[PDB]
Amino acid sequence: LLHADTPRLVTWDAGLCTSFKIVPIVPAQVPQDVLAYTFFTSSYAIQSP
Amino acid sequence: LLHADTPRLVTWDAGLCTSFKIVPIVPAQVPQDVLAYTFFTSSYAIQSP
Repeated sequence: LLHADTPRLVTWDAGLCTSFKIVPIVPAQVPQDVLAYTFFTSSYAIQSP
Repeated sequence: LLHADTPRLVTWDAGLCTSFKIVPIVPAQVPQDVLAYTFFTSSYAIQSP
């Protein structure tokens, strides 16, 4: 009655506003017997979305 | 004049009467990423012609 815990209302987030993430289940088929590895972006260390 | 070496006329061959042979230049593509190895005869130790 004299002093109730006061709720924490204001909170900040500097990161991304998302709750879903895309994850890999089965790895890529590289290297393979048909498409030469020099084709895939991943072979050049290119960072993908 | 008195005794000349006599030629060796009669000779026998019990093997195959052929002078040409088929040879491998570049090995087979087995195993591979498409045809499962269980397809090729060579995977069952079958002797081929």
